[PDB]
Amino acid sequence: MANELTWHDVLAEEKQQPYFLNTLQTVASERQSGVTIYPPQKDVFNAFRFTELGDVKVVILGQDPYHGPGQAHGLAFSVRPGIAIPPSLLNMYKELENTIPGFTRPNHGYLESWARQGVLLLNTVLTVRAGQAHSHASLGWETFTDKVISLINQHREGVVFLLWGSHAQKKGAIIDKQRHHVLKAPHPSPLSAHRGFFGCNHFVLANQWLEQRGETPIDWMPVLPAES
Repeated sequence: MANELTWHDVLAEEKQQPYFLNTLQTVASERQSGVTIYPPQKDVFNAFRFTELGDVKVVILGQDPYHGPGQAHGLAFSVRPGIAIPPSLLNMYKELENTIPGFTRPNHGYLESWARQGVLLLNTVLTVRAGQAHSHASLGWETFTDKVISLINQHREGVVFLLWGSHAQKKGAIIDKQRHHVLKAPHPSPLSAHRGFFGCNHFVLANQWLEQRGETPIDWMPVLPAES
């Protein structure tokens, strides 16, 4: 709804922060020089565009955004339509198919429908440089995304964070285990996957928790067409 608070009130105070600004003043210079920066600026804050504070239910963190063309668009793991399904996702798709019944691979890495459910797909660092993996880290984003978390953790009760990978598990250390449901597991990545992820069943336990508090469960089957 707007159902409690908006990102702008808990973020009125940060976005006008010295560090955050350099962070964007920086990217500003580069793009200027001619360094293709992904993803486009209009898309930078898309997660926050689609999942208001007061509407978070679940939370999945990503570290660095897709440095490859056509892929990135603001939401973690989410690739645009047409954009070939990145290994990571694939493994999620499967694990999904496997645990949730009836799920059958979407065939589009487009995951907007999830955020429209109240799932925040937050990449810890928000921008990066094409081809240059992890190229925009320590530029301050982590710091923005770090505060962002204490926000939900402190001004929101009973949240679901799914922690995949050690990095992100480093992130939610602050999260109160008592106030917010925190499921952990390896990284959907081809490497991580087999050895913890596959089988984690994070997608279902997630909803068991939401149903529990009487909430609306999540339809992990991403829809694509909306308008046309």
